[PDB]
Amino acid sequence: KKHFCDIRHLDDWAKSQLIEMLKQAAALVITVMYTDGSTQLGADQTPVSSVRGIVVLVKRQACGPVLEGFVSDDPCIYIQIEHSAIWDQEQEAHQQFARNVLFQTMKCKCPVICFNAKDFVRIVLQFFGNDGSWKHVADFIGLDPRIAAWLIDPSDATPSFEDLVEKYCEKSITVKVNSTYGNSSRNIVNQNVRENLKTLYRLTMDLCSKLKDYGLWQLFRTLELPLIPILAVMESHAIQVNKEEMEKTSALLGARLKELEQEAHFVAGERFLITSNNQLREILFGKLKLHLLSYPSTSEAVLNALRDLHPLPKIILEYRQVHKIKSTFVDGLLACMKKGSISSTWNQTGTVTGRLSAKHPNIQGISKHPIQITTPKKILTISPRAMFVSSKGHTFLAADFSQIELRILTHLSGDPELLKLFQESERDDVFSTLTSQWKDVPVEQVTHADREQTKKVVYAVVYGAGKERLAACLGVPIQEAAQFLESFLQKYKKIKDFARAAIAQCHQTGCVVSIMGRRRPLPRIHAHDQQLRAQAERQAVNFVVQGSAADLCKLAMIHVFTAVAASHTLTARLVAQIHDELLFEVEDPQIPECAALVRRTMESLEQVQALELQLQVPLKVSLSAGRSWGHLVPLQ
DNA sequence: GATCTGACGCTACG
DNA sequence: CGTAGCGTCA
Ligand code: NA
Repeated sequence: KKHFCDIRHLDDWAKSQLIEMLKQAAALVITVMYTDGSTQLGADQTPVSSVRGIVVLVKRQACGPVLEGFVSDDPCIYIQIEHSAIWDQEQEAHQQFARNVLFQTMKCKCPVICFNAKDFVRIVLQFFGNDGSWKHVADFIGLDPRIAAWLIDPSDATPSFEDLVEKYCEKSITVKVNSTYGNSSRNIVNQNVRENLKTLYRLTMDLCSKLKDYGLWQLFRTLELPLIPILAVMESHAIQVNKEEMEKTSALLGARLKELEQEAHFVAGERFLITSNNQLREILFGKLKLHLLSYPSTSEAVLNALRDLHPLPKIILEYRQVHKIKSTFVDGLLACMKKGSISSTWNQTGTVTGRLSAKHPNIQGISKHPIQITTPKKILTISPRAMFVSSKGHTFLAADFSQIELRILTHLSGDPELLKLFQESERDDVFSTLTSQWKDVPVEQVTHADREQTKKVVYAVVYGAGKERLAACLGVPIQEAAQFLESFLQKYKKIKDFARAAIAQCHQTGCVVSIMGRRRPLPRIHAHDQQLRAQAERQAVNFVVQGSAADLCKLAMIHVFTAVAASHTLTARLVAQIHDELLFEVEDPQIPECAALVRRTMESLEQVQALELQLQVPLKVSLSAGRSWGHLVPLQ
């Protein structure tokens, strides 16, 4: 009533007073209101409606009486986002004051609490439009209770606001988040918005307290929170793709698919669903009985084992590959398109490993290596990453963390031989020197295939699981791969020692911790079932490495983003992050100056205090550049 | 009839 | 190990 005001209808003196209130505010509590009107506080993942406006609660306390006279205390202000039916000058004015207020929200010195902060920051960033760049939201820090709850319990599915209230909030606080226009009135909706914003503040404070109790607070403030505006920028941008070339490629792969289907039907001597694993299993073992020769599944390991026994496995392999490419990396990528470009949706709450996840399309899972197709009705090379092209004039600048998992494992284990390997620098093709040291065969004899074996051999180690894939990915029988693994294991003892320490810690504390303090509770480490316990054990050792590497990647992301954020020259925009790799879109003449800053910043992550972290191994960064994500020539 | 849906296989990425 | 996404089938 007097607690809720549309800022468009304020008198100008009241507008100025409002700006000053925002500057002097103790805290700001924010939520997005949709056209329902519902909020982020209600229960939907998708609100199935457009953003209408933004509601901000301005808290004068977290000293003395205050009478503004144009509002009560503490007031809720409403900022219209959604465009009117007709654009005119008054809309321009409204937009001007709105932009001023929202920016005041972005740069204010008080705590800002928002349930989903990335959404808010994205909305605001798009609302600025031409009046603002991505660097305006760069310094924003929202307090996101969902990210807090995630840091505490990363396993649990992403809870609603109400769930978080019933869980971390004490006590007997009941909220009504489900009001909309038409199930209720405007006054009910608004009243509930105000009350629930207060509750949201309370909850956020409690969750901060908990984060301090579990020792997650420094991680929260410094890693997760500053990452929020960075995801919003990436979602606001778009990467241009080629619709035509993709349609052609789609048609071609369709043709080849038809060919392989006909072949498969021919050599199995029956007509069966080519995309059915059940039928293929029945065929492979049911009839041909290839397993008795020299039921098991249809996985690539099995099929690579049988490749010499019969034609069908090789056919199924090629078909599976081509079908994957066409279907996910061409046809599915066209469905994500808007206006000739695509933009992935990022999720910070996605994993238990602390890694980011991406959607629509999944840009982290796009095949790195191009494939070859025996063109049906010349050879044909197909690179899905070549479909991603930079704007003009602009060019992609990639920064990779070289052997990051291996270096993390070296740090954690402290193995003398690996540490000796990395601290002679660069002398890279580190996997070659590793092959030589491991296999005791001197350096030159080491070939590219041995480098590959070494890398596969490593990754299989760091990640695990293991004998089976290693074999499938390496192109060698399972037993040979397992032998390689065991050799590698007794060559470096401190790795087994490290895993053993990690499992012991997991049994002791009931949960395992990464480098920067990210925690992975694993209650099944205390389980009586042996496969569950052994699973938990397998999960801990993985979480240490994967979690640590995720921490480092996020940290690099933040530091580079911040470095470019304050530069009066560089316009370089962070486009994507695929795990170990950062993908930037940089204006051409800025390439040399930008690559320098990126390299220098990421390599400076070896020692960053606080965080406490210091590394026993230096971080080598590999820079690349090119007009297409598919073709990137090495740089420097 | 005709679609649809939850549960599982497979394997790209790291 | 653990993400997304595309595919069956009862
Ligand atoms: Na008006």
